[PDB]
Formats: sequence, structure tokens, C-alpha cells
Amino acid sequence: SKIKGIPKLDDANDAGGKHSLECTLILTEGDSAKSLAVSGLGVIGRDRYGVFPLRGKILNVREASHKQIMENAEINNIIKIVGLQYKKSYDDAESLKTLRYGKIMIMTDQDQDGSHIKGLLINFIHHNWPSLLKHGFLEEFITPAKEAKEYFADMERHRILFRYAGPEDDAAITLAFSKKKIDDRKEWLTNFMEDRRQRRLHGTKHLTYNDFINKELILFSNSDNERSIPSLVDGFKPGQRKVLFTCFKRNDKREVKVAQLAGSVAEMSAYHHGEQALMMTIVNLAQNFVGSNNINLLQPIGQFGTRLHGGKDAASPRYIFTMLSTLARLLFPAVDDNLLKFLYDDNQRVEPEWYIPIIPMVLINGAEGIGTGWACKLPNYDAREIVNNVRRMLDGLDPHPMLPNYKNFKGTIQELGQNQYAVSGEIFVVDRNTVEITELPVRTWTQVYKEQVLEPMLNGPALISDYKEYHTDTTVKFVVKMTEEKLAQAEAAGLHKVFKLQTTLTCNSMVLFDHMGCLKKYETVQDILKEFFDLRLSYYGLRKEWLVGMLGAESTKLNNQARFILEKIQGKITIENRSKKDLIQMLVQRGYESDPVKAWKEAQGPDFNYILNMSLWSLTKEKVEELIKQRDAKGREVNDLKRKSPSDLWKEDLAAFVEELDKVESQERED
Amino acid sequence: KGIPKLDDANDAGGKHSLECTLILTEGDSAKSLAVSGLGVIGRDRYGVFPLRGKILNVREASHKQIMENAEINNIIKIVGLQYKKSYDDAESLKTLRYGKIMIMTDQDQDGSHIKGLLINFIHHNWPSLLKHGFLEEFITKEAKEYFADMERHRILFRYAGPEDDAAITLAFSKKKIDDRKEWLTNFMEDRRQRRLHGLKHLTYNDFINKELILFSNSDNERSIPSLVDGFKPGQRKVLFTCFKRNDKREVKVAQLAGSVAEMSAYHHGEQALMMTIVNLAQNFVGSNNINLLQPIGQFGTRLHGGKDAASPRYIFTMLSTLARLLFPAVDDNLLKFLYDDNQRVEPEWYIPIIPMVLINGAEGIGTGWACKLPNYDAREIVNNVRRMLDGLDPHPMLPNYKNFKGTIQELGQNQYAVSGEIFVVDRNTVEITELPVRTWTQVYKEQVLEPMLNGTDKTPALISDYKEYHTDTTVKFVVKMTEEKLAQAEAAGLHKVFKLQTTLTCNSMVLFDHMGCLKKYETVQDILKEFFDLRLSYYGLRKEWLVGMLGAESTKLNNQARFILEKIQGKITIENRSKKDLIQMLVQRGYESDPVKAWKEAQEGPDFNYILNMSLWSLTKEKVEELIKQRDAKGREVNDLKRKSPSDLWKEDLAAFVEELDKVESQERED
DNA sequence: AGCCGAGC
DNA sequence: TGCAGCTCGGCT
DNA sequence: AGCCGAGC
DNA sequence: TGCAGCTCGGCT
Ligand SMILES: [Mg+2]
Ligand SMILES: [Mg+2]
Ligand SMILES: [Mg+2]
Ligand SMILES: [Mg+2]
Ligand SMILES: [Mg+2]
Ligand SMILES: [Mg+2]
Repeated sequence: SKIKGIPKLDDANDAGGKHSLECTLILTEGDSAKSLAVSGLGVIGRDRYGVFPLRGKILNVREASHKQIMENAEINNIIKIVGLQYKKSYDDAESLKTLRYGKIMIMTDQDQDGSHIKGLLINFIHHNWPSLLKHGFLEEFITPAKEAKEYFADMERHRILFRYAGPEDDAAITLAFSKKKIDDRKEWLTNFMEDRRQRRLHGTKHLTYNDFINKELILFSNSDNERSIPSLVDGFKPGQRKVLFTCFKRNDKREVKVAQLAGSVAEMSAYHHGEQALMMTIVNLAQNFVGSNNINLLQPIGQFGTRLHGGKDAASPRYIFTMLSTLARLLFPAVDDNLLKFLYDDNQRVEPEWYIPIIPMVLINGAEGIGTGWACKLPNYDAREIVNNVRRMLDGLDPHPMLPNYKNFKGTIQELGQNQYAVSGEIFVVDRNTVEITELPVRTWTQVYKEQVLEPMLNGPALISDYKEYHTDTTVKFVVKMTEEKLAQAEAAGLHKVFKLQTTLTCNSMVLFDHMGCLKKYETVQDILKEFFDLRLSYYGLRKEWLVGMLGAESTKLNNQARFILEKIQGKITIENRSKKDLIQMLVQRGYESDPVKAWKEAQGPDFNYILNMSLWSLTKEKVEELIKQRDAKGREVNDLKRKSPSDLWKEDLAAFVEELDKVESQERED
Repeated sequence: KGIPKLDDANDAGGKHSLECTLILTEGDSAKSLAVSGLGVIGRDRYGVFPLRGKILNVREASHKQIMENAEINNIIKIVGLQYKKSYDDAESLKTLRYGKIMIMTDQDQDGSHIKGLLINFIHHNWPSLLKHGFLEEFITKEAKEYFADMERHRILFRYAGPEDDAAITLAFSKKKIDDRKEWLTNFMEDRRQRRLHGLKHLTYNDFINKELILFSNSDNERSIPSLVDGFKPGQRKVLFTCFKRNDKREVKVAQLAGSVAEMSAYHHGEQALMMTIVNLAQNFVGSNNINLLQPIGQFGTRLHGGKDAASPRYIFTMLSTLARLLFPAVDDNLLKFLYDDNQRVEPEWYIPIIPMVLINGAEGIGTGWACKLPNYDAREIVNNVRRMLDGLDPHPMLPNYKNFKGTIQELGQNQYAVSGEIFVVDRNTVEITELPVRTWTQVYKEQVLEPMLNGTDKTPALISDYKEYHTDTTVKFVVKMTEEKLAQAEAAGLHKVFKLQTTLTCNSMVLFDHMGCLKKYETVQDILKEFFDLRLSYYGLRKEWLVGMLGAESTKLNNQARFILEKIQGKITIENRSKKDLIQMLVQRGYESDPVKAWKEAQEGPDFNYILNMSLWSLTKEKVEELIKQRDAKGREVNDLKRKSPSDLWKEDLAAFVEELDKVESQERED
């Protein structure tokens, strides 16, 4: 017995014979981990150790469909390598001779995603062959080319075996991977998030399955929510926020390759995941077809996908470029960066907890994500309509209700109820034998509608005679031919119903992280707008309070610089051939202040470098007049700021954003 | 059917088969642009199929290689062609599913090579199809505009007589190698006789001699190294980027490849560029004697000859400390940097302190010519350079590979015998401690020792057992034999039997000289001599450049020190005086315009900014004393440089390189 | 019959 | 250089 | 029977 | 995220 049809398998020499139960199959996380295991086993390892690589997450066979299980290539390989059989028990020690391996050792990364792969394989064995768990079938190889040989030489220190201890292990596995335990995972994760934050005070060989689920796998389930559930403040996820942080710091004025940008994000923001997910995010942030972003913060310089296939027809990230949109810094003012709490990843400032935009971006581009226990789904909302409601709330008026709105969508979105909408396309009769379809429902892609609706109508009973296509890259135009009898019956039943041009939009899972990082469920879009409004209005007061101190410190600096230049050109003070110590002691004696900008930032010996680092040009005629004008202009800038309210500063940013939004969207219609 | 990536025409195979055209594109990216350009009307009589690069040259290929080519067999089934079948008249044109094949590639040199390979494929198997005008080309979203004006972009190949058969044979027959040399020699000659001046149907002869010849010349320019620096244009772009960025931290290879394409205008795929960076960083036995890039990661070992290198997305690299010592930064001011669309990209060549073309063994395969050089010892190269500086004759040099424990004996002119190490332990054991150069460990184990242990269908077994005790950089085989078999192996020669000796022939030392001319070199001493005269001439250029630059810097400090001394004594004042009055007074007092800028302008109003941009600190006591010391130190720096000779400057660079070479190679043995 | 490497 | 799978929750 | 997307 | 082909010339 020896496998022949599996390429990536490095089967053990003694596997399949009578020493099969003494052999261990090593399932690795990827092909890179496979090479590290083969080089670590050396020559002695290939006798009773086999290595097979897994290409990521495996199928959750618990309550999975019968067709998906039999057609899973990754699982069918594991069954053939080990020699397992469905509906067969391995309790009586006998019948263990039909197995080619006696142990399965999981070696993955020591991160959260590695723990998820362990649990999925545990769930795979537990669901099909629970009798193997009561023995010693599953084990793991933990890690902290050359270092691999030291790990396998000290395998007993890195080898941990899973142990079945009773029904509490079956409940823990069911809690994590059963579709019927969704509500239990909410309570399971609510107690974890509570106990984790309630620890403000302060801060082996075998491992039971219950301890693995409730102390190791739960770290993935929480991290899965933290990476997939967006924030209410900026509408971002931690991965999306790292991309925009990097773009803000680099400030690229030229097209930048997506793959090149993804590499820059990983370094400057400490992105600890694969480049495929990061390049996926950058493409998602740049798409602008009907159904994606209402305001794309990155430009789609290249083939980023069309509405024909819903972005699936996007080119490779190695051939497409992107850059910040002109609306990015207008939505995220640079001055507001001084109010954010930037996080640290190993003494490196990486990203803030969240950005604070001028309008709720969580409603503009429709935040959406799937985590563990909870899920989020929000539709797109009109940017101008949101700005209007913000202006109304600044004047003390009640905000108008908002319906979902998608840019360049020619259909209709009618409200059926709270968080329930009817999205309809456009279809009208041309003559007694022709109908025209000029718009599809939101996120109903053209090729999918053609193959799943029009093709069954054309072939197999049949309803239409023929149809032609006259689409562009951004519009839809179907011309369908029918008989007079068939068309008359379609009008009686409803053209939008027959041609499947109406879909329902239900949004009863508006779960987001608040400003304090707590997970909360929101019932209406108005509740999100109100909570964002109070926080953003409070931070416009922080911006003014910060700008008054900074501009005031800059005004004091220019006062000392102008005083020194005026006192020097009049002979009141001299610095020629004077020692550094005597010059500093003379400046402090004449009432000159140390660097006020530095002193103000420290508040959040004497330093006169801001005076003496000025060029000799400063003593010339034209530079004296220029310095006085800048000093007076800075003084008027502080006074003009104190007279303004936080609402005034917000309306200024809103007006500047709407002005550029009109110009950008007008150029898009022309191009 | 049975071809996934094929978008077959609707009318292909039916009664309109001879009216259909098959579009063969250069890659899948061109395929997606061809289907979108045909629109809906195009799919009736136009099929699109993508080619994955260069296709097989079926003229002198083996019969087994032709039948097992998946790319060519697909083209045959789509068109419906048959081998040996003639297509002279209408007797056999009804069995074809397509009537025309249109080649759509990039408008670059490599696109022309794919056209010729497809022309060579049809001409060799079915020459009767060429007289009917079977092959066409499509020269160059925007695709819909191209296919709408197809008549402007559609050029048809025309057969005009026996001169077309000779032109195709000249380009793709292996018996026409010497003819391609003269074919390209006349091109390079006539090309240089045109620089004194300046600057629908298409015949196959005109395609070969006016379009494909541009690739064959560019193929040599990209694959044949230069004598000066031992680099190819692709390798030189990598070193330019690394020199310009000056990375002090580990940089990802894929991230570096993207930076090279932007900063040096690399107009090819990143896969080839990432290949070069890995090749430039390898340091195992058989690769580079002095690797200019560091192998921070899995860059391949001698077990598989670098083929076991990790993905370029997971390995890092950086400049070696010997790079800037071999290529001094001061010499960059003497190079002729090229321009790619008003962007300075790279020099024609770098000028290293030693002939790098001999250190790492430059080698490359072009069209007509090929290059192959072995590695030579760096210290022996430095010693011959020191001898030639003293007017002595350089000693002969044998190939030398770093950390190679074998022997390289000269059998004749440009012919050497490379042997490993094998010795007898006892009457039943032999030990192999070294393999010949570029004989990799895993290849030697599978192709030599395994047939000796088990035997083949032809050769019998020779050894009883063998063990392995290798490291990542050393080889140790312990082989067991019988007394009879060992006696016969010693009689025939242990190095002969165990395949531990290989022949090294170097009769193709073709390189580009300093003037860009292709030249064949008969001995290594001729390469060393031509490099020596050029490098010695540029050390005179460096001194001539340093005398002017240091002299200009000395003049600058003289004016700056004079102004500060004249200001602290009251001899000149600048307070509250106009810019025009201050500049006019400096010219009146004999102050010179910026000498450093004026000197650099000579290498192609009055500027006193270098005086007045100094800080106010310059007037203090300590800064006056510091400025005077810098002025006097620069003056002594000019005199100390004038006293040195171009030979003295060279000996300083050689001594500094050998000192660091000893430290690096000592740390490598420890690490 | 296949390596070497810069290209597709 | 391009192509294939899976998780997790809500909704259809 | 499968989309949505940040992960493997 | 990793895996497969080909050119071109000299040499084994
Ligand atoms: Mg990982
Ligand atoms: Mg979206
Ligand atoms: Mg190209
Ligand atoms: Mg080499
Ligand atoms: Mg599901
Ligand atoms: Mg060949």
C-alpha cells in the first residue's frame, strides 16, 4: 500500500505496512512549512514521518452538504493518505490496521489563523471519527532551515498531544463549528471581551480539546471580529486603515503599482498577514463601478474590474496602479491627525485607533464584514444627502430620514419598512414584440444576469425568442424579443417580477465597533449618524483647542524672531565673535523665550536655535519686511480662529469637500 | 472541444470555416483585450487563443519534444491541421476549421520573436499554406477602436519566392549559426554607417531582415555582458537602484524589483528582474566569488544549484559591504548616464577597481554569439593589477571558485579539467568530500550514486551502500563497496568511475568592449589588459575631477571665511540693506560667485547664496574658529590629493578592498 | 540529452 | 505569469 | 445554493 | 499562494 496520485505528498517509508501505527503524518500550513519540515526531519525522519501541505483553511464538514464533502480535494487527499473510511469506528483497537498512519501532527504558525486550522482539522476528525479522538491520534508541533533541524531534534519539547477528557470536549468543538451554535458564540465571545477588559487590575505536555477551544481558538474568533467588523468612526477595518495611513505618509503624486504599494504598507504599518489579502483590500478601496464605493478613496488607474463580472474581471495587481483621490484629505483633514491615538507595533508608530472623517464614511461606501458570532452589512448612502443632514444637526434641526443610494444607479430604491428596501431595475416596453432592460438591481452583475435569467428564458418552457446586448463598461442595455401573446402575459404578472429585476435589501445586522472599541448593534442608520455627530463635533472643539495653542506658539516664535532681527539691525544686540555660552546667557537676560513651538509640544536648557539658525538673508531689507508681515499674519490667524466655533470649522470643511466632489464627479461623467 | 482558455468562433468548423480568423495573442492579458475589442459581432468569425510566451522551434527539435508540446498541439487541433498533409490546392483546404491565423503581440522585439517562431512553425510543417496567405498580424477600451479600424492595423504576410525560405531558415535553423553572425555583423556595421546620416502586405524576407533582426541584436545586448563591469543592462539597473537608494536595512526582493523598474526604467516583466536579483545574491560553491547582494533568506544551496530558493516575496537582500568598495562612489562623476524619456536611468557601464567580468564568471546566451567565463580568484586578480601598475607582466591565471576544495588543472588553451575529491578509507569504503564545480549534491546523488547502488536496465550495480553527511555548504559521501569492485574502480580511476571530473572549455569569451563593440577574446590576459588601460585612464579622470572639485570647495570656504571675518570686524555690514545693493557691493569687494556650482556648470547673475544662507551661528566665536579650521583642512586636502598619482589612488582602493574582503570572508566562515 | 540565464 | 479552494454570519 | 470580504 | 513551458549558443 503506497499512494501514487498525490504530487505534494512526501509519504513515510514505513507508511502502509505493519509499522503504520507508529508513523506520524505532518500536515503543514502551506508549502513553505512543508520545506521546513522535510529539511528538519533529515534522513532519520523520512522513515516514520510523512509531510503533506495544506493550502489554507479546510472545509468545515460539520453540517456541510454531501456534494461539497465528496468534491473537496484537500480532504480526500487526507483520507487516502491516512487510509480512513467514512462510517467506520476505530474503538476495538482492531481495525486500526487499515490505517496507513497512526498519528496526525499539525504544525502551523503560532498566530490566530494557525489555531483556526488546528480547530478545523480537529472538527474534521471529531465529526467523522470521534473514536479516534479518545486515543492519541491528533498532536501538534509548536514553534517559537538551520533552526528546523534543532526543533525536530528536540521534538519532545515542541510536541503537544491533544487529549479527550469527556463530554466537555464535544461541547467545546460543537460550540465553535456548528451552524446551530451561532447565538452561543455571541455569549461565548461576549464573556471573553468582558473578562478581557475587566482585567484592568494587573494583567505542559497534554492539552484537552476544551482548553484549546476556550483558551486558544477563542483568540482567533475575537481577532476575526477585530479584523472584519468595521469601526463606526471612520468605517474602516484595521487592514483598510493601514493602507490609508501609508498613502497619507507617502503622499504619492504619481501612479503607484498596487503590488508595490502593498509592500510599502506592510513595512510602514506592520501588516502581519499575506500580501494577497492586502492587495485585495487595495483593489476593493479603489473600485468605483455601480455597486461598489460611492466615494472611492483610491483611484482605479487600470483594470480594477467592471460591473460585467462584479470586479472579478480585474487585472493582476502587478499591472494596475493607484493613488490617493483628491477627496481623501478633504474627508480626512491632516490637521486632525494631531488628535488621534496612534498605535505602536514593537516601538514603531503604525496607525491610529481610528480616523475621524468630516462625514460618516461607514455609511458612504457601505461597510460590510463577516466575523465570528456577529456580522455586519450596510448599504451605500448619498454623500450630499449626509452632508445636508450634518448641516441640519449643526443648526439644531431634526435630520431627515435617509434611504440607501448608490452612485450612477438608474433604478429605484423604495422603503418597505425599517431596514427593509426593494431594489428594482429598469425595464420598459418598446413595441408589441420588444422589451428593453436598461438597468439591473444593485450588485446584480451583467454576466450573472445574462447566464442565470436570460439564458433559461431563451432555452429551457421557453419564454423569449431572442435577446441582444448593447452594454458598455458602466451601463446595461438588453433588448429582448418576445411574441405578442407571451409579452402580454408578462405585463399582467409584472415585468420586473418576471425578468427577476427586483431584489430585497434587509439590514438587521448593523454591528460596529464604537469609539471606545466596544462591539454594539445599531438598529437604525439615524443612531449611527447621531453617535458619529457627537464625537466629530467634540473633536472639532479639540481641533480648535489644539490649533489655538499651536498657532499661538507660532505667533510667539515669530515675535521673538522679529524682535531679534529688529534689535540686530539697529545695534541694540550683537552676536559677532561672541561665545555660545555668553550669547545664550545674554538672550535669557533680555527676556528672549526658548523655542515656544517645542515648549508647547512638550507641554502636551534654553533653546534659541529657532532664532540663530536663520540665514544671513534675514538681516537684509526685503527679509525684514517679509518677517514682519508673516508675524502680523500669524497674529491675525490666531484671533480669527478664536472667534470661530467648532461648527464653523466643520461647515468650512463640508463646503470645501462638496466643491471638489462636484468637480471630480463632473470629470468622471466626461471621461 | 476540450480547451479551456479557447474562445472559439461560432462559425468555426462549419461551412464558413475558411472565412474565420484565429487570433493568437501574447499572453492572457492580450486575450482579454482581444475578446472585448471584437465585441458581439467579432465572435462570429474570429477566435482568440492565448500563447504563454515563446513557442517551440520545431525545425531542429526532437520528435518526442514536438508531440509532447501542449501549446503547439492546441494550435493544431483548433485549426485542424495535420502533419505531412499538403495544402497545395482546394483538394485539402476543406479540412481546416480556420482560414487565417492573425498574430497579435506587443510592438516590441520579443513580440517579433514570437511572430517569427509561429512563422517558422507553419513554414516548416505546411509551406503550401504560406503561398495562400495563411498568416497575418495585428499591429498596435481602446481595443474597440482598434478592431473598428482593423484595415489600418491588419498587415498580411506575403510569400514572394525562394528568398523567403532562406530568410526563415537563416533565423531558426541550427545549421545557420555562422550565417547569423555575418547576418548580425553586417547589421551592426551598417547601423553605425547610418548614424552619420539618420534613421498592406509584408514579405517574410522583409520581416526577418528588418523586424526580427532588431530582436536578435537586442537579444545580444541584453544577454552578452560588458567587459568593463561584467554586467548586463538588466543587472546594471539593479545596481544603479541599490546605489541610489542606499538601503541600510533589509529589503524584500519583490519590493526591490518594483523599485528598479521605476527608478531605472526596466521595460520587461518583474519575473526576469527578480531572477537576476536572486542570481546576483547567491554565494554557494559554483555561483559568485563575490556576491554584490546579500542572501538574506533562502536563496538556494549547492544541494540543488539555487533551484531550491524560496519565493522572491519571502527573501530579503541588501548591498554587500564590498559593492561600494569595488564601485567607488566618486567614480560615478566620470560615467555617461543614459536617458529613458528625459529620465536619467543608468550609465553605459560602471568602472570597477578590478575586472568583475572575471570574478563571478559572466555568461550569457544571445543570437549568433554566446558568452561563457569561469570564476577567477579576486586576490590573484588584485595581485596582477599591482604587478601591471609597476610595469611588470601579469602572471597567468587559472579558474578559481571560492570554497571549492577540488583541483582545476590546465589541459590546454582555454580547456581545463575540474576534479572533485575522493580517497580510499579501507578496502571496502571510499569517501567523497568534494564534487566538481556546478555538480550539485542532489543531482549527483540521484544520477550517479543511486544507479551505482541499484543498477539500471543497462548498467549494473557497483556499490553496496552509501551514507550522507552533508551540510548546507559541504559534501561528504561515505560509500561501501566490495573488495573486488573497489579494485576494479581504482584500476579505471576513482575520479573517472564516480564521475568526479568534468571538462571546462572556454572558447567563447565574447564581450562588449568600452566602445560598445562586440569582440571575441582568446585569452583571459587579453581581457585583463584591456580593462587595465581603461581603468588606469579613469583614475587619471578621477584625480582631474577631484582637483577641480576640491579646488572649488576650497575657493568656496575662502569666500565664506573672508565674509565672516570681515563682518565680525565691522569691515562690511548687511543689516537692513537691499538685495541689489548687497549683491552689487559683494561684486565690488571681489567676492566670487558660487565656485562649486560654477565649476560643475563648466563640466557641461552672481550667486552669493552660499555666503548668505549661512546661519546666524556662523558669527559666534566657536563657529568662526570652526570655519577657519575647515578652510585650512580643505586646502591641505587639495594639496594631499595633487601629491597622489592615479596609481596611488588605485592602490588605496585595492588595499581598502582587500582589508574588507578578508573580514567578510572570515565572518562568513564563522557565521 | 541538458545546463547556463535573461527574456516571453 | 495566471488560475483553482476554504472560513464566518446574514440573507436570499 | 451562493454572495459579501479579510484572512489562510 | 506555487507550479508547469519555451528561445538562443557552446559544451558535455
Ligand atoms: Mg500565518
Ligand atoms: Mg464595497
Ligand atoms: Mg512585451
Ligand atoms: Mg555566473
Ligand atoms: Mg455557509
Ligand atoms: Mg538547443
